[PDB]
Amino acid sequence: AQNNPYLFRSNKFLTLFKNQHGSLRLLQRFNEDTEKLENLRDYRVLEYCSKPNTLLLPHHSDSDLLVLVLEGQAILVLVNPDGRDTYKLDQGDAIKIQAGTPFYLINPDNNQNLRILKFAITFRRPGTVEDFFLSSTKRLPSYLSAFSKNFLEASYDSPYDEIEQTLLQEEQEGVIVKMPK
Amino acid sequence: AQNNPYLFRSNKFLTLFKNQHGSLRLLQRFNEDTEKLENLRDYRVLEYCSKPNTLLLPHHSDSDLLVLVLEGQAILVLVNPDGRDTYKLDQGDAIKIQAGTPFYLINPDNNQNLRILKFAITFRRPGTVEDFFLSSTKRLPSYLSAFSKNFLEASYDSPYDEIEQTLLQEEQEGVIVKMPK
Amino acid sequence: AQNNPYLFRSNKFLTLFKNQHGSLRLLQRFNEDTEKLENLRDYRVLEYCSKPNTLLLPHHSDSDLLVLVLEGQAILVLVNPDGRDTYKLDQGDAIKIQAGTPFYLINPDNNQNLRILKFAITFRRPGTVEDFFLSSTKRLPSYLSAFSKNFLEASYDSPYDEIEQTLLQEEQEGVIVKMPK
Amino acid sequence: TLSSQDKPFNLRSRDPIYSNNYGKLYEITPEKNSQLRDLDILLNCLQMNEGALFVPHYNSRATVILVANEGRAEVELVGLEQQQQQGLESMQLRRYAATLSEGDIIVIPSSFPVALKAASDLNMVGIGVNAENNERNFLAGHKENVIRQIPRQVSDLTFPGSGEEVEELLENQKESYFVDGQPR
Amino acid sequence: TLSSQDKPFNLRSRDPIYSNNYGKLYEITPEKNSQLRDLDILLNCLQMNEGALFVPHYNSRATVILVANEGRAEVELVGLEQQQQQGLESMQLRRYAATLSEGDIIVIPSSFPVALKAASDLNMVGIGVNAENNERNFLAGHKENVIRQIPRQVSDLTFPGSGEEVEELLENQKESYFVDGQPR
Amino acid sequence: TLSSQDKPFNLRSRDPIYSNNYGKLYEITPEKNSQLRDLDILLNCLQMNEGALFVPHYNSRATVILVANEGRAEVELVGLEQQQQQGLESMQLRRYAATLSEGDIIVIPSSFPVALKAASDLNMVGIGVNAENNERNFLAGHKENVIRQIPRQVSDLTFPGSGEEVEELLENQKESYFVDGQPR
Repeated sequence: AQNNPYLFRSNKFLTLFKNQHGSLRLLQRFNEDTEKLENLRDYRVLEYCSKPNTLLLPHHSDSDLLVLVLEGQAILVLVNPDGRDTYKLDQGDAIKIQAGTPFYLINPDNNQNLRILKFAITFRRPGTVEDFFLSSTKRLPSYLSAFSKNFLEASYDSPYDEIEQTLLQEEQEGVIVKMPK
Repeated sequence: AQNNPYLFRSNKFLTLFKNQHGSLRLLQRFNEDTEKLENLRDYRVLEYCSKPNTLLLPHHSDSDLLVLVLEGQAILVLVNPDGRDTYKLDQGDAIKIQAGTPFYLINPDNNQNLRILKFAITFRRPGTVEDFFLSSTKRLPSYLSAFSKNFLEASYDSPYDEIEQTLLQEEQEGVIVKMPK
Repeated sequence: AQNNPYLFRSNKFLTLFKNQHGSLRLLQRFNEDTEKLENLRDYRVLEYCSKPNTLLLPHHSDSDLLVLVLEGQAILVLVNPDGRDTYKLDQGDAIKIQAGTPFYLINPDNNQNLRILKFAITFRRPGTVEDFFLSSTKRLPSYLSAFSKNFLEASYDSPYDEIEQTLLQEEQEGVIVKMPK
Repeated sequence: TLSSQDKPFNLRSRDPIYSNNYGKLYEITPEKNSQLRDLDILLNCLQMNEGALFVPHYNSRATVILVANEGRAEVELVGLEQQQQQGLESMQLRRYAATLSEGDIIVIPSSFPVALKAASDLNMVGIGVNAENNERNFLAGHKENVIRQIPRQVSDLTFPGSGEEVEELLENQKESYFVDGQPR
Repeated sequence: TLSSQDKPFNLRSRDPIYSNNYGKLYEITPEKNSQLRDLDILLNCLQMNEGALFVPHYNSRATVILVANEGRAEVELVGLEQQQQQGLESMQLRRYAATLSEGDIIVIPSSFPVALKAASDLNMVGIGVNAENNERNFLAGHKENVIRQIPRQVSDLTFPGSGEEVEELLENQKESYFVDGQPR
Repeated sequence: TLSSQDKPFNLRSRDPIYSNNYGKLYEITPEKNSQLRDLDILLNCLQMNEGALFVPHYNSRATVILVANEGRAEVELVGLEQQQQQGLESMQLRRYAATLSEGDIIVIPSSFPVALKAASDLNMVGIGVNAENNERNFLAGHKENVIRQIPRQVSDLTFPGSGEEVEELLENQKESYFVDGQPR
């Protein structure tokens, strides 16, 4: 394609970061094809699915997120500098994740999966939604990997060699882990 | 034109409808030619006129409407979802007609016409207003009709060759008509 | 500049005024080269340097400015249609200067140079900060000069060439002056 | 599950604007919900019995992002978009119909009329931007049907057919929001 | 017009802000009106007699869409215009003017100084966007003449003239907002 | 400053949020400045001595404009920028780093981390936009460090290390925001 047949109808979600127990899709920019839904530029939809016993390693988004439970049952931990706050999503349960707060979403135990609806409200840039991960995995390495060894030596009070060890990684699996136990 | 060096001076509308009852005319994007008027993107000035004893058939509107009476007298009926709120509007008067509110302008008997300024506050396609007329015409048929048989069918729990005959018509004196008066 | 997309490092301005007494410098729009700064789109950043014992002729800004002293101390008089308001600022002081308010900055009795960081907050013309000075300059006449001879003379209640003596000079020093004695 | 939970602490879904033999429609609004205000968004659940069809209507100002969760949806969305085809007759009518399956997203613009037929045991979630003070006003049905408050001698001139005539074609639906989507 | 009746109903023109015998100006700011406030728009009713000169000046923040409702008008509007004249001295001073008549519009930008002449019995109507907290600053007349408010040495340092001699001219204007503009 | 304040009044730079022997940080927010409140701007005053390091962190919602007043600064933001990636790809990691000299500006967007090296004794002034509710997260040093709130279960699953092994890395740091980045 290229430029909306008018269309308000939309089935295509690009492949963010899938796996053998995961998924992560981000629906295209409403105003990519069409001139018509202009008021909807600064928003994006991310549909993310996962099997039982799996995690979604901490990362922050630079966007304000509104979360939604389409199918399944979940558990949302939200990490801030003085403690963590823990929630449960269950059917239809909805919650608003505040742009910039690192957070990890899990799906407990059973045999039914998890289906979440992520709705992004964008500030630093319209359309753009960048989720920032702490882990060096197959594809992307960890952001703590973009500073100079000197920064990491200075910052940490450990040796590049101590750092690089709990820095980067094989993350064979990647971003949608399996709930070890 | 469309390429217009420095002016904040305007004169040119667009006929939207003229019949010897009245006309509607809609001003041009304050920014179609200038670059200075950039903050004026979502407003449009509409000039509406009607000859004594007249009806501007019920239609809803896209945007928020600020209406003033620059000449005349009129009757504002504001069709609510479960009522009507009629209002006598002497000249000099103004009133904010919210969007997606079906309204109708009577021009009461007499001698002198009506002249209404229609400043629009557009949200949807910023700078693009739209009008939803319910009465079929030689221009645009009733919106109610772009639907489907099986839809109009229980939508009205009636039979097509009659709903049709209670929706699709001819209105020569289309948009602006003449009451029984 | 001209072209450098991907950059955050801004380190090159624009002189609007320069004289052996002071400087007035505006910086590149934050989205000049790059689309990556869409957000900072409404904000311009200025810089004002003045030698000791200088006056910054009255004038008003089309936009809101955030003003904050980097080196020195100063005198700021805000003309109101009521009277004037005068404030003395030292390192770190800051105040807000809404649009439309005419104002002047003095650098007092001392050998001390002046450094003022002027954050402008555009609204009328986006990314655009305009300046409206009352005095005549071999750099721009004073806006009071654009009016007709009649319009001028009527407002004033003084014959033309009586007016041409407020009206236009050879205001030696342009916009930065050498405050008196 | 979390006692000393609170603030942007979850939210779910209590009481429906519409409820009948044919469906349910739940709404959570900025007006009513702490973290919906500042987001300026309305949240909604569509539960529909196989065969029912959401009565033709429009929202005043919330654009609704129709996401299909379960089942097949049959959608008709009336429209005519851009202000560059003016002199009236230009921007004309265009029916946008389609069948939503699991996961498809359809977008319902601020003023446009829309009607939903339940193609098969349905559930639909609706996100809506611009919600404050927003209302639905039904073009069909029997409840909050506007054309039902357009007067006799208003109608009669507005519509082909009699005041009483029009006046009745609206009496024919003994129901309000969801009806029976059987065909013709 | 209705027993049971309390919404945001309609307003008009109540108590002038400027009246003298050359003219009148009525305002309705966001600050005192409800519907106007959620629009952040003000309205104006200019009533000017043939011979009037609605003195030069400017608004602090609202952008005024001026409409000519009754009679003819000659406006003068000044502007540093397009920074997109990243020059000064390469940044120019343009004067634009019009003898506008009925159904003719002039748009009056935020800090641009404007002055309007009253060629016949005149009626204008305005609308101000960004209407809030807007202050009108007069560049002439007695009351609210921003120029009167610059002290001596400065004013001295600012005009080709001298503090008093300039102070002199300042309070020469007999009157206040609208003035008799009979040629010379 | 003023016998006649009630408008803007003057704001200077009162108590520090982050203070110690390496540096200082003086932020004024909108939550505590009517003037800055109306406007949505936050200010700061970063103090530092040569060899001092301003640990890795990122603002939640504020886009900070860093102005170099007196001194030389090694910067380092780190990024993940574009969206016409889509299917993952393109979306690469950047290290943008520099030397700020007097009058050198640097922009520090909302969710990016950054760390500032103070090659000399250094003064900077920053202006954050969209400062409301700004939070500033740390990923290093004892305090405000978010990578340390995370619990072991997850930790050892996030990182190639082990809950404590990592745990040590995290305790390694005796200090808080400000440090000594002795060469190497």
